[PDB]
Amino acid sequence: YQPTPEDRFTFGLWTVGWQGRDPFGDATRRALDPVESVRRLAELGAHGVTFHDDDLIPFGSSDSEREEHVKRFRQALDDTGMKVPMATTNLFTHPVFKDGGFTANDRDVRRYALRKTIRNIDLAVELGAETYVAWGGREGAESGGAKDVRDALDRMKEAFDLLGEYVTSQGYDIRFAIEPKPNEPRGDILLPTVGHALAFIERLERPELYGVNPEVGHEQMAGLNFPHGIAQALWAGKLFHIDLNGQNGIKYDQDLRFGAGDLRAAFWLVDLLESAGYSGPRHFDFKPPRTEDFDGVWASAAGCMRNYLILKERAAAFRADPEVQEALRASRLDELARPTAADGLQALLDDRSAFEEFDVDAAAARGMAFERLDQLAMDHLLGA
Amino acid sequence: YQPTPEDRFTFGLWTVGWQGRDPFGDATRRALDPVESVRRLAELGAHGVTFHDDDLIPFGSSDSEREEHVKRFRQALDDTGMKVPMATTNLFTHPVFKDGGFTANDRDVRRYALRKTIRNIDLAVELGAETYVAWGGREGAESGGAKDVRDALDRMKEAFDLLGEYVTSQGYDIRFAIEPKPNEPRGDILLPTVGHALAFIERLERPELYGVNPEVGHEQMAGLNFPHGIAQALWAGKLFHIDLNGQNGIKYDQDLRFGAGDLRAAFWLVDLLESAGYSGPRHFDFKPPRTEDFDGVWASAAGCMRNYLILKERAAAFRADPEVQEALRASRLDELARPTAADGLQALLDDRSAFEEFDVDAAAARGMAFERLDQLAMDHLLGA
Amino acid sequence: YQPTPEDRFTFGLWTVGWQGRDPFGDATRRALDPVESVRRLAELGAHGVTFHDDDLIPFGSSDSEREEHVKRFRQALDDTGMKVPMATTNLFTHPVFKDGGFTANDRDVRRYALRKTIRNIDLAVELGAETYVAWGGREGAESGGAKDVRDALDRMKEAFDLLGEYVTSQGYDIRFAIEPKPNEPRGDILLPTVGHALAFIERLERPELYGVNPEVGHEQMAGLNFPHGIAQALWAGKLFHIDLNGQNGIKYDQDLRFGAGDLRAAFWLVDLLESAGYSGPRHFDFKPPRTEDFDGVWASAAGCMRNYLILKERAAAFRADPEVQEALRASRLDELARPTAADGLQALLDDRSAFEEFDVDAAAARGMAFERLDQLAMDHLLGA
Amino acid sequence: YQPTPEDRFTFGLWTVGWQGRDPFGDATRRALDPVESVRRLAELGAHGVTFHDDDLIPFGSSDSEREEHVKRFRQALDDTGMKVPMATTNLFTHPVFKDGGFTANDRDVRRYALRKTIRNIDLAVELGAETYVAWGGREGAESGGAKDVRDALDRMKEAFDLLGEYVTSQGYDIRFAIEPKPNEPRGDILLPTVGHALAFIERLERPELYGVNPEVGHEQMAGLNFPHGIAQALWAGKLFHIDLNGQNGIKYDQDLRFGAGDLRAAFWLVDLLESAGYSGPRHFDFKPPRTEDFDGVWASAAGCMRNYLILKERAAAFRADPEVQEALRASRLDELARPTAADGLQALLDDRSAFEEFDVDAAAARGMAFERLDQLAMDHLLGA
Ligand SMILES: OC[C@H]1O[C@H](O)[C@H](O)[C@@H](O)[C@@H]1O
Ligand SMILES: OC[C@H]1O[C@H](O)[C@H](O)[C@@H](O)[C@@H]1O
Ligand SMILES: OC[C@H]1O[C@H](O)[C@H](O)[C@@H](O)[C@@H]1O
Ligand SMILES: OC[C@H]1O[C@H](O)[C@H](O)[C@@H](O)[C@@H]1O
Ligand SMILES: [Mn+2]
Ligand SMILES: [Mn+2]
Ligand SMILES: [Mn+2]
Ligand SMILES: [Mn+2]
Ligand SMILES: [Mn+2]
Ligand SMILES: [Mn+2]
Ligand SMILES: [Mn+2]
Ligand SMILES: [Mn+2]
Repeated sequence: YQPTPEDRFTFGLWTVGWQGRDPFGDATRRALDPVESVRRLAELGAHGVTFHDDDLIPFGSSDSEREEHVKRFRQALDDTGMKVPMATTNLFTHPVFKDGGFTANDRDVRRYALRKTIRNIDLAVELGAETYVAWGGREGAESGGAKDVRDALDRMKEAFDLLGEYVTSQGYDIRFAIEPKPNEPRGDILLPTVGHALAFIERLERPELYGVNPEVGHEQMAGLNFPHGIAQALWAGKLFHIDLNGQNGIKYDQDLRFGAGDLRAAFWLVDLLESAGYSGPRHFDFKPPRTEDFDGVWASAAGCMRNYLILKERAAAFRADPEVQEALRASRLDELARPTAADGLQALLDDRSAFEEFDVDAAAARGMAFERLDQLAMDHLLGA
Repeated sequence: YQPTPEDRFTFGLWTVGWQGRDPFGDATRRALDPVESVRRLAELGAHGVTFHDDDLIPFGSSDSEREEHVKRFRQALDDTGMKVPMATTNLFTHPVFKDGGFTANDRDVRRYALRKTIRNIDLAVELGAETYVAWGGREGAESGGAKDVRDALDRMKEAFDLLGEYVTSQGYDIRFAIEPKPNEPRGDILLPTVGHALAFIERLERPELYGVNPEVGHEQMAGLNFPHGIAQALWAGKLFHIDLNGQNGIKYDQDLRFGAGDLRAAFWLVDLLESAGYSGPRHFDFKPPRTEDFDGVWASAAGCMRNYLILKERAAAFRADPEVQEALRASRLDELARPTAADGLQALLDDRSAFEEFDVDAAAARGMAFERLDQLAMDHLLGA
Repeated sequence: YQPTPEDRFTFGLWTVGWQGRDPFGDATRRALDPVESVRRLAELGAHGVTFHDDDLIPFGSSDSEREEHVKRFRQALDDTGMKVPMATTNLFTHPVFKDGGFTANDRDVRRYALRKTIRNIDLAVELGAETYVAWGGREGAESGGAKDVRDALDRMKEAFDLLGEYVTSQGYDIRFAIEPKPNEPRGDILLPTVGHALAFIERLERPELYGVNPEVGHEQMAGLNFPHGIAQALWAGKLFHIDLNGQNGIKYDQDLRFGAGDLRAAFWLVDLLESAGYSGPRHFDFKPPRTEDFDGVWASAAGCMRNYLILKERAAAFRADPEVQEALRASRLDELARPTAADGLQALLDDRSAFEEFDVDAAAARGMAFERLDQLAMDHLLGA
Repeated sequence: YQPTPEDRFTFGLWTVGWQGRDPFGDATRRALDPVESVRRLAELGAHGVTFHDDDLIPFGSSDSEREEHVKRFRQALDDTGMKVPMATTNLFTHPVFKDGGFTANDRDVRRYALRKTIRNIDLAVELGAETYVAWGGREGAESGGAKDVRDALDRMKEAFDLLGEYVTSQGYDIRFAIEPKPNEPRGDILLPTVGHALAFIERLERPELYGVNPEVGHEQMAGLNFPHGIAQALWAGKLFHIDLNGQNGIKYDQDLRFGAGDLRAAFWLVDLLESAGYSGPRHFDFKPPRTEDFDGVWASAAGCMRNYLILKERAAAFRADPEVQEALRASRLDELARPTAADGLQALLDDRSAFEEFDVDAAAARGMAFERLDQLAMDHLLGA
């Protein structure tokens, strides 16, 4: 279960670089130089790294400092063969973003947010990024009067449409991925789930430029089934990026290493990514717990990739097992994939086997055999 | 706070008619004749009633029995002036639907589900219904192997497209509203939130024929903010129907009377419906608790309408209060409603006030004044 | 992973016998004769069965019918070697219990509840039961005025004290186990968690007669950590019975087979039961999903036991692995088990190494190595 | 609704003094001098203030700095008439506490935690505090192997027993209150609810010295009913302190002002505190949202007290309304308060009206009238 760069495992600089400050706690680790993170990740078998603007270039840097920070990072990438497939903007840390970036009630802050994003898009393209993530973690409210959501969505659409006009004006090939989260740090966040983000994208001027960046833990903070939401994103053709981690239920955003939290959900996720031929980076957005020293940071990062590769092996074994394939037929997964009425509406209306002569009791008596199928899945997951 | 039929309050026959059977309990009330429910609701000031097929006509009825049941119900409507603005199909009670209707793995069950729906659409139109709700409460899974979600969504789209071809072929004016719910009775339900249902509708062949029917409690079973989701539905032009009730958090579907559960959320909901000029029925999907006798059933139904009218008065008083209007300006709700960059992209890029000369510290220091605004809202809600 | 009766696996008659009625659904299976359930469970390797009064003897039975039902069940036990280690009273199904049994507002219902319990205690003792479970599923409220909780707890204490006086008066060896659940079917249930039940027991007249019967899914319906609560019960000496099943988070009570739901929590649970030498029955309180026919019922029951035995093997391998034992020392689990201040208070107060000369920075810099330990645990669970 | 110091409203220095740093955000406000907070709170009508050690004296202060900080705070108290009814130790911010204080796996950290607590107990007594709160926010785990919970509870008991021996040795009148929280910042926190803390206290060497300090939001982060838990604490005689705030469901700890979040729960809470004659401080543990400037901080604090006084008035009006008193009798709240069997066990066993001649159908048919009672409660809350 040794990763190599051809598994396309990627990590945010902010993941391994998290210093361990939490709502109730000071930092437990020193800050990492991005160069060290690139080196250590490469050595673990990662393929690439991702960044917010402010992770690579300290906020408020001079042009000379900006150039120096980028030069050093570029050297580390050259030294290791690491890629930068994705970048993003920090529109949440600085106090000016306390009511949002794109949907801030103050118009001047909205304009600033757009300008800060556009500056970093240019940098992302320079570094070879194919995807630009937007996480509107400050977009939302704690109270009902504070944010008229229809006006906020107008602002959000205006922002995304301006960024799509910008990338089109420059001829860039980069696409956007909107990352949903239901709450935290705002009491409620706008576009709180994969569904809401998909729906919003369809109202943009150039929808083809936008997809989603779903995170395991974020959909689980609403008690939703993450594999199901990923299936709907894939169905829509919108899975442009993914954040892999773990989460134990409905609580604060834990960002556990991938495989921790809901292990069975992790199994079904990998099964779906691999069966669907998802071709994007397997990106980890996780925090090594603050209990850990640096050795533990790298152990946690390595465990992300290990767990993905173990799950990949088990899921593949499940699907290739002739006994599973029989069980799938016994549970009529083959019939689920057939059209209901390829014969057309009038044929269905005239088909007496569909209503007047349908034996509902006989059809109701047929067991679905899902428990046997699921115990096969359990036995494969556990290697039993 | 006395309702009259011109408040457009409506109730499902299954609401007041719930006999009180729960996962762990037998019925505590006798079944109601739909005629009695129409009469009693009319007397309380309701405007109309809604029905599943199987609430009005017992499942398996002969054609003569069907005609008799409809004749009696039509007489009650004529006697009272009650309307039937919405109908729906029961695709969840009968054991044949144990794995779904439209997304059942068995193809024969999918076809049957469509035929049962189309029969009831014809009846709904006969009774004057403008909206047809679909609640896919059996569409989903308890286990990961049982349901390939992409194939299930293909089936779901096929079903909805066939029903849209049917209503178009008949020249009916009726529209569809998809009702999301995240879980219960299935471990996870497909299209689990307002967002997912909105996104799915955009992939239908005739999207204009479909909207959502969001329920207060259902979005709250995912810990989501119901007013926010209603705002996104209104933003999309998709709020075709609404189910009003109460819910205490993330748990089984309680279906409390409206106003119970999250009272502040109820306030913000009414504020939004009324400010947006929502013109559909104020439909209650609630269960009088099984502790209640029939007197308590009608008291609970009356309380639904009372609470809506009290909230309406308080919300209107909030928005009309000059002190609130001042507070709204102090919190920059007026600026949220202004375009970010009506000057256009190039003008924003060239505007040094948006970046190079933006005083981020000064903008960060400006308080949003949201707590004062929210205490005004509290004082108006409580009549303090 | 083949169970035998010496693993002490037990099942409620209501588990495998669940007909599949849910809030929104009719039965999908026929009722089982208890004799058939005893036979089929025995054949799967179960050790025993448990019952509510009303599962073994239909409610309202004559004395002759009662005797016949018990005679047939006794013959099945004799035929198979099955035991009956636990029984319980149904104080939730009948409409008379709509506001509770022991804490019903109506005094006559409280008295009836006690008399129905005492009748079944006598039967439980006749059948050899060592434990009598009380699940107060109707004790609680949907609304704040309906139940004065302090008066309800007085009533609950009075009930339990009367049942303890009864068993003492008869010389029975049976003990009570109170089963917590946080909600469902009541909006909130009294004694909603293991903690609340433990605390309540300490106020009973004969606390030694009462423990807890924690259920995996019930503590997970409050988002709590089930292994932690079981550890507190074991710490208190109060783990008199356990209900094993699965649950996917904060939602309605799913009662999945054991191993489903939170698999990692299941692993840590088995590790704790086995390490602590828990000697009670491994009782499953699960519902075979209503999608299943009878074949699937028995497959689901078999999977309960299989998953326990796989987890037992993996947990034992974890604890016996010298690499894990090293990792445990590296994370200072050995120091957690040492007394903080066996030297006593004055010695601690005078110990300058504990404060004045404690190097807090050096102690803060030491990583806990928990991620490496947890990846060892993951690798053992998965057999990697 | 103007508070005066005789309503006994108190605030933590850390509440109004919160600078607005969150998991994803820098501070939005400058630090407050405790003297300014005392002054501003006094002016709003507060009665007192509470503190962690490290809020009053910066961590690592010299003895001269410690004396100066305490002298200035004492002058502010003298200038205003403010009291200090409660104090607490910060055992969570400093990195040395990353795995806990009292239950840290490192024994040296446990000893340090005790010494830091005992130093502050002496200071609390000097300042007149009657209650000392312990919040074990770092006691717990993110992973199953990291913390053997039975050994951690042994350590926790040892710590609390040593602190009780200390206060007894000094002749202090101060008592302890343990504050539960279910998670955050640890993945799961030990003693996660009011129930678990009550149960644990009964195993201490001097239980009479310990009670609970329940927080509105903390029990709501487990989806529990806060009024119910407060009723159990009052029933046990253990409500030694309370933290008042708001929370919107199962999510991160919001610490909204009191009255925000679950408003109906706030109403039932005040009703219970006032009806039970709770005599402790009405302490607010809230965070003015980081959107706010200092003006908004004081507005938020004022709103805490206003909302309590509005709820107090409405609850009192409810209980004094003859129509409510009639409704309470109609719902048999008077019978709930009567003993079930003051006649004794043998009399109940011989009472044929309790079983053999009990008309269960007649008792089941009697409605509880809870909806009418609850609509009265709603109408009183809203002043309708
Ligand atoms: O910018 C996108 C990233 O930003 C932040 O670090 C969020 O916490 C993380 O979930 C997100 O993936
Ligand atoms: O058909 C739509 C209706 O069906 C059922 O009764 C559902 O429980 C309810 O939420 C839904 O509104
Ligand atoms: O009587 C105790 C048993 O009763 C019921 O069937 C409950 O649903 C179950 O959780 C409980 O274990
Ligand atoms: O010390 C007790 C106090 O400490 C912290 O500030 C906690 O966050 C708060 O809930 C608690 O009341
Ligand atoms: Mn996250
Ligand atoms: Mn992320
Ligand atoms: Mn509902
Ligand atoms: Mn509904
Ligand atoms: Mn259960
Ligand atoms: Mn159980
Ligand atoms: Mn809190
Ligand atoms: Mn607190």
